[PDB]
Amino acid sequence: CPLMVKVLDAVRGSPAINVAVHVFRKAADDTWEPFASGKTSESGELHGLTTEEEFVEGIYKVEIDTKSYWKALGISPFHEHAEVVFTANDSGPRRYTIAALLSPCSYSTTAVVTN
Amino acid sequence: CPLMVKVLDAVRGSPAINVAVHVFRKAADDTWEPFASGKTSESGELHGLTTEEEFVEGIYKVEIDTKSYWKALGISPFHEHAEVVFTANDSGPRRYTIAALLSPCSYSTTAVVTN
Amino acid sequence: CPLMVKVLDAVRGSPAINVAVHVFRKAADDTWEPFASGKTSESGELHGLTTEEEFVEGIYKVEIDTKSYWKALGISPFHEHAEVVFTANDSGPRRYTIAALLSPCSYSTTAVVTN
Amino acid sequence: CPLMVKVLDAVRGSPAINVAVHVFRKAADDTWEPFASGKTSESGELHGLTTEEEFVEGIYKVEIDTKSYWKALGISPFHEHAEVVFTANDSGPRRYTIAALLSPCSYSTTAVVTN
Repeated sequence: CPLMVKVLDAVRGSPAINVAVHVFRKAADDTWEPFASGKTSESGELHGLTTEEEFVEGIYKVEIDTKSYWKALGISPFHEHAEVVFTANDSGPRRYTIAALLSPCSYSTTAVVTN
Repeated sequence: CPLMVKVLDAVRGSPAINVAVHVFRKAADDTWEPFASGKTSESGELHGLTTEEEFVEGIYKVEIDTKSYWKALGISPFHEHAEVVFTANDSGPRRYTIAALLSPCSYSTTAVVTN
Repeated sequence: CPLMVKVLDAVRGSPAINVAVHVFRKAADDTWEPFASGKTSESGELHGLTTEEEFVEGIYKVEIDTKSYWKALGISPFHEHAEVVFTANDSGPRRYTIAALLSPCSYSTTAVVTN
Repeated sequence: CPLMVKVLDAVRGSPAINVAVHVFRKAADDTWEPFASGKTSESGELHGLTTEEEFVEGIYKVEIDTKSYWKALGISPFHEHAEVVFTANDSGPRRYTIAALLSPCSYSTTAVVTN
């Protein structure tokens, strides 16, 4: 799979488990079209979102439902969700890992792109 | 001002200057309505986006145009922009500082909220 | 003041108040000599640590006592403290802002340096 | 191995490869005693630092030579190194992953502790 998502919890120092993730692809009319979704596993990872054939160049949005995650833990969060928007390119063969670190009032996201 | 945005550059270790910021509010019909916009100053801060009167309860989106910022420095970054989505003033009026820390392939954002 | 420290809390989305900060300078004999210390104020800032005259070239260490901060909130954190080590004024005098963002199992620190 | 280190590069959006890492254990006299060292691999990971038998409760310091890393890339960095200091506990069986995200003027570190 060319696309992977990894989510970490900065408060408990653990993978963020069972977090909902929705991926969208930008359509010709500039609206967001559902592309793939899933929930993070006990490793805080989400594999098998898509394949090489379907993952063509374009603009993608990864939406992480952080609000429901903090609500489950009884912690009041600031953000409705975390959004990561990027362009996928074919500048050679590549695997994309979208990593996110979550706190109730802060989040960080990083792209790890390897060949 | 109830809403302030502060942007830093993690590569140069300086404020991020002349960064475009657009703010939207979710309308009754569920679409994003333009709320305000501006550019960061020499100190990486954006003040005067709105007033107490105008800044009513609702869901807001702060979009920071990170791509244009990195491209003007010769760097092709990963993200199209950084988006911060939150509910504001749902327990009464508050002052919000949205801070963002930028790297070409990573960003973090934090909220500082005071009564 | 040439040296300023700013500390934020990622869990509460507020400045980190009453956090102890100790600053050390590397001496000729390679040991850490106490340089200054203080606690953050209501705004999470620590000013007046030193003056231009006293803040000469050298390697400095800023130690932020994060453990005591989290323990006073009922949280047992991961780190003993956050340490920031840097060479200062090796290309002439500068003004340094050391910012830190705290979570129980994570922290980030950034430097803002201006001429 | 109960202790692992993972290092990421926020500028290039890749693992930080061939980064030197030194681990120390706090001795009864409060000095830092060398414990283990190595260089990160092509995955930005460092495995096999120690074993269950030798990794007893105590205070450990992980030092990441970030300065040499940025120097190799021709980017001027702020910090001499990144330091992570923590207490290892036997609160049940556990594996520790110390993750770090690097920019020239900023770094973040997180502990991912799983069972």
